[PDB]
Amino acid sequence: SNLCPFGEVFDATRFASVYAWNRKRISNCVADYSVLYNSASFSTFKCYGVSPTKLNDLCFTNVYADSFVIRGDEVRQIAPGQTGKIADYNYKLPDDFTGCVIAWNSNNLDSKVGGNYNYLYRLFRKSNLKPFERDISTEIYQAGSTPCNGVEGFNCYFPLQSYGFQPTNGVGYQPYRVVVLSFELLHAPATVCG
Amino acid sequence: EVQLVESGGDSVQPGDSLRLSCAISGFTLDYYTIGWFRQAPGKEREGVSCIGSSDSSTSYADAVKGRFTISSDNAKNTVYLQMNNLKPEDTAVYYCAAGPATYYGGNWHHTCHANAMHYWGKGTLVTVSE
Amino acid sequence: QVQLVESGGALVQPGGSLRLSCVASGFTFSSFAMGWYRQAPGKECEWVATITITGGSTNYADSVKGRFTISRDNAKNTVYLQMNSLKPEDTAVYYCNPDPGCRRGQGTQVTVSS
Repeated sequence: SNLCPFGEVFDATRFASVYAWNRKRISNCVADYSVLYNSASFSTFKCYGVSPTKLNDLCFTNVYADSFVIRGDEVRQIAPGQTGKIADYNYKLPDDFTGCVIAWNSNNLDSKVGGNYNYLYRLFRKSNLKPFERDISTEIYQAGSTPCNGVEGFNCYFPLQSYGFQPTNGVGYQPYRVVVLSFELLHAPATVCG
Repeated sequence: EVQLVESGGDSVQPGDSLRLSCAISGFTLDYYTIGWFRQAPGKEREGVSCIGSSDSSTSYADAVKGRFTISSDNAKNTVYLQMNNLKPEDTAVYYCAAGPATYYGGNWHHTCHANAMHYWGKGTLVTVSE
Repeated sequence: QVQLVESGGALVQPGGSLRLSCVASGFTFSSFAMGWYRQAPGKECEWVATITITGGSTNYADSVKGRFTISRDNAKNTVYLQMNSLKPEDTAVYYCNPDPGCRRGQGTQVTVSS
């Protein structure tokens, strides 16, 4: 019936580290969004700017899906007008965000015993990110007056940090997989669509 | 489930020497970074020294190079910090912290900042006077 | 900003029932999916129950499956947790949150003791 490839985003074997978050465009497919907001397998499911029960009745130009992995705490920050390490240095939604933030516990996949170190987040940066900007830089962060010259040291940090997920932690420290649906409404009179 | 206890802090005089101890109790982390940080009254909690599980390499702040030394007995699961030629400006609360190491492009990174620690001890006073 | 006020918790005897509640403010409730979590002294925060935006589907934790029920009233910005056949192991501070974690709101204390 030409259904949208939602499974490809949600059920991928591996997700991207939040500093290098992955982005997929959905197009040329009929999408039933209810099969997402009626699933209780998503522990958190947040919508801004739009009414979820009216998503199948709206007209979009663009539809983006950003996937990545963070920890339970930081899901707070995937929202308009939030602060903190993730919202400031990794992934920021603008205040006029119109879309939805879906996140679910991925303890049994992304947390191994002794730590899973493949998931990194950016821990130092000289300035905050603009909304929907991603940085994948590896430049050394100068925290002191002594210049760095690209050499890591006590005052010159590597800018990224592993999570080191372990399944025994509490839920706030446990890995959560996140998908952000971003929408682009069609400009039209209301007799046409909205 | 994971605890860090500091010992050895007291009140000494300039030039004296102290040894601080940290008792490891519960580490499952395969690759980690252990460190001593210090907090002055009112100022910010800054880093003193660190040792990373990979390479077992030692890192020291500028203010303490040659005077201080960090070491570990992984057998006994303890981490020691020797402080020689103590100065009045070394007076602070000393915390034992630890965290995961960072893994990028095959290499391991052991940055020694408080923002990169997930486990903290309670601390112990060191005071240098008279 | 955001406010999450939980309530309803008291001391019940084993086997008993309890209906916990919380009221949310600071965001369009009708449009968020809500979860319940619990934190026990000397233990870590764990997830208890999840309910969809519409309340149509519900997911539960294996330690409470069959004994607990999560519900939602959008007209009152309130979510409810009915707790049946209470074990002593359910004694903890209970929190409600659209995001993961405990301690966001003040929570409410539930003590199952005989």
